[PDB]
Amino acid sequence: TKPLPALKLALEYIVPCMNKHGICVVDDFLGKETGQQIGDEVRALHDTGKFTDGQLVSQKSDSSKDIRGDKITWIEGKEPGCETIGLLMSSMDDLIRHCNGKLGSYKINGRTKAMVACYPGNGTGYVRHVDNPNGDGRCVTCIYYLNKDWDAKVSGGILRIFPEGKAQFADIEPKFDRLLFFWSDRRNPHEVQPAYATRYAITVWYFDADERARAKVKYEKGLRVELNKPS
Ligand SMILES: N#Cc1cnc(-c2nc(CC(=O)N[C@H](C(=O)O)c3ccccc3)cs2)c(O)c1
Ligand SMILES: [Fe+2]
Repeated sequence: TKPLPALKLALEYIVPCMNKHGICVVDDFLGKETGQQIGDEVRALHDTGKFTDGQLVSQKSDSSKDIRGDKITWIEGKEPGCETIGLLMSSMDDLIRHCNGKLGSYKINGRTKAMVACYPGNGTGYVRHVDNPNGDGRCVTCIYYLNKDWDAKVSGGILRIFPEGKAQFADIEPKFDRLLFFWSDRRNPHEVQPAYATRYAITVWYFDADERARAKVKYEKGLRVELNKPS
């Protein structure tokens, strides 16, 4: 068992998969070691109180109906105690780079910072939605899962995706060391089923140069940073 080089994984799997299904799962992305360390950093961020109620971020008014029940924080990847999260990001960035020019007609010129989230279970999740419905510039959603030994049958927390105009849907378990890619626009409405155990995940959104430039000012979610370069 050996690591598939990014270029091969990108061109032989990710590109075809995305252009055909618009949804792509990559298991055993970084291996147990790196995976658990990312879990420790995230869990540490949580214990040291670095998260903020996700509901407060999305909501419009204080009377707005609950959209999400998670806690989050934005990580750039260089902050103290976030080095491994930074490695994750460089890894994601490396794959995207090899894909670039082969994912639809998109020209990916950057990404958002990493949105580290925690779903404290207790029936908390995220209601059905589209990440980028108004052309805010984000073309690909990338999510990395960190939940060691997860049984959706009793803990739930399944990510169910409904590809627009297709006779099928996708049920993604928030499996440890699993990386997920899917178009961020209306093609992928999705919902996070009720969770009953603490659930951690890290999301990065990649920008398309064209759509971003044509983006409305009206639209961290909007901050674009360059892909990481190999140290
Ligand atoms: N499994 C699983 C799983 C599925 N979906 C999601 C998320 N969907 C969104 C929707 C989105 O694109 N943008 C929000 C906005 O428009 O204001 C937003 C962006 C950044 C910070 C606060 C709010 C955010 S997180 C997740 O975290 C995990
Ligand atoms: Fe989402």
